[PDB]
Amino acid sequence: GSHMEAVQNRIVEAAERVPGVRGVIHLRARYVGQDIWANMIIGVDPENTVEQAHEICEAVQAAVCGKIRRIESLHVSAEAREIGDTTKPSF
Amino acid sequence: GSHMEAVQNRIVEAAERVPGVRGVIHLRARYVGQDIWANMIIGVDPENTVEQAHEICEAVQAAVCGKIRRIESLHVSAEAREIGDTTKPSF
Ligand SMILES: [Zn+2]
Ligand SMILES: [Zn+2]
Ligand SMILES: [Zn+2]
Ligand SMILES: [Zn+2]
Ligand SMILES: [Zn+2]
Ligand SMILES: [Zn+2]
Repeated sequence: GSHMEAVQNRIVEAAERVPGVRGVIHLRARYVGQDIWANMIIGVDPENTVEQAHEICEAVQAAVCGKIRRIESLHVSAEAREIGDTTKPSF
Repeated sequence: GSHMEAVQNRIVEAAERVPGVRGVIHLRARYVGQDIWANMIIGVDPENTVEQAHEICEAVQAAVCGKIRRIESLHVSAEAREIGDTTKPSF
């Protein structure tokens, strides 16, 4: 599984590099031909408004799509995550 | 496709019956044996905090799981949706 491991590692690394991201909670990706399609959920400050959270999703989209050009489609959305959360999964 | 059509119709109807839901934006469901597994994204007020949005996700979970007992697992999260949004899909 190294091909998709390396892709998912790079997606997570790029998304955690965006300020406002509190970990990656869910991520699934797949190849379609040579291209990649992915769905991701990031953790964010629960006190952010949803509008504010979205601006983090858009930053993550930009960062990830920009660092990994084989990604043809990427959907990013958010869930709440408190600091020191052990209630949700993460990478 | 009537079996899954009827299930998805019932999921959407039950979720839109929850105050705070601004449409169902994304929904995918499948059978695993006789049981159903689903992933849904609801629209919410962009001005809600993420914490507040989550309380809507938990209400939708409760409503949907309660009305459709063949659903064994259901993940609900949110995205922003302004009133009169034509920028995101919906059911
Ligand atoms: Zn978003
Ligand atoms: Zn956007
Ligand atoms: Zn979406
Ligand atoms: Zn939620
Ligand atoms: Zn919850
Ligand atoms: Zn989740």
